[PDB]
Amino acid sequence: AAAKKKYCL
Amino acid sequence: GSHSMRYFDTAMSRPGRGEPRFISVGYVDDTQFVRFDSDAASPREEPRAPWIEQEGPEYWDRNTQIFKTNTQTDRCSLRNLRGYYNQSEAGSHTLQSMYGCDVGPDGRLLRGHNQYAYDGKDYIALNEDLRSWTAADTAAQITQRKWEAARVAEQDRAYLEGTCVEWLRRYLENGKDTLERADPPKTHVTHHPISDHEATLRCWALGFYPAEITLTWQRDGEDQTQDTELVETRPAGDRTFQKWAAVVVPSGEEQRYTCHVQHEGLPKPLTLRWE
Amino acid sequence: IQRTPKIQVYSRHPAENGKSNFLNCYVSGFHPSDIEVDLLKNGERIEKVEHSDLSFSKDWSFYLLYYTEFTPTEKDEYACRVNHVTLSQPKIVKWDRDM
Repeated sequence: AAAKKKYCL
Repeated sequence: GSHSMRYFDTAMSRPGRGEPRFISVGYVDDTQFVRFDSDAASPREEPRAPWIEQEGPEYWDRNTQIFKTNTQTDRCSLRNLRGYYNQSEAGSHTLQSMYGCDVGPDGRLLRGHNQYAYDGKDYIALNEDLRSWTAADTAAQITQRKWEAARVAEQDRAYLEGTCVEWLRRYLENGKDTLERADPPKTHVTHHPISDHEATLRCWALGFYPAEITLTWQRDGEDQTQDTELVETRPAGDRTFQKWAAVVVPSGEEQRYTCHVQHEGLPKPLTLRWE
Repeated sequence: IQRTPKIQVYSRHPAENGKSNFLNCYVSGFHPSDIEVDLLKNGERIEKVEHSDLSFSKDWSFYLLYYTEFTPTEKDEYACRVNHVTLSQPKIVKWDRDM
């Protein structure tokens, strides 16, 4: 999928 | 020429007024093509350019889910950040993210980006190597240690070198009539007396795309940086941009001044004078 | 900790009296993102005003475009009114057709 999975800071 | 794809995310807390709002907007160069807003009545990845509309239901559903999850992720981040800085529960705070890729004329990766700011200040960034982090302070070092432990950089690298580049190439093909069309500035010079002995010359650039432009005044061939008023490049609302540059000149000396315009839509750079 | 907005008021197309156009108020370079922007016609708030989706520049400062249809005439004055945490009172910038 095009959008990026983000990670908790 | 070269092209970029970027997502710009903003998460902002609002104590007493619900959970933090998350908005994400996606761009190719200076063209927005998507938005997601957690404050929408039905939060969904939404098309904002005509060439993206042809993507089928799977594109919209999968990206919607990623952004709904990202909303929760950014809220977790804001909670952690408040703690890293020993901040009160009373204040509002902002987490911003920029990520994506740049490619050359041939579609090959130039570099990837993945960086963050907290309350307007740089916090952490993925280095150009796509393997290591640069942390701004001891709080960001906590994030760095966590991301190193979880091998987050490896995931971001795979996304940036693969998915990001592949989708950018597709967008450029689908939107080639616009995304790969440079519209040159329409230019003119105006003249307005300000007193008996001075006048301003203003050099205009209108209707250009992309936004990148160089607009300068010269006097006898020397750049007038300190004496030029130069407004920020501004959107017209029809995809194009506008800019002007002005100088105050002694009356009678107008022909010693030249305005120089550089832009990728121009066959050749312009040299303009009053009349 | 905070950055005050730059403000530009201008038209989409070159202004011609009696000809329909768009009136723009571009606010940029500000932080944090909450901002209130009104377009004014002869001092009164214009009702239909739309704006762009919140985004920001590489220096992290926010920008928004507020816009509405208008038909400039000789007599009518237009302006943009902006408030932000960095401002004690709202700032008004008048529409000048050569800026």
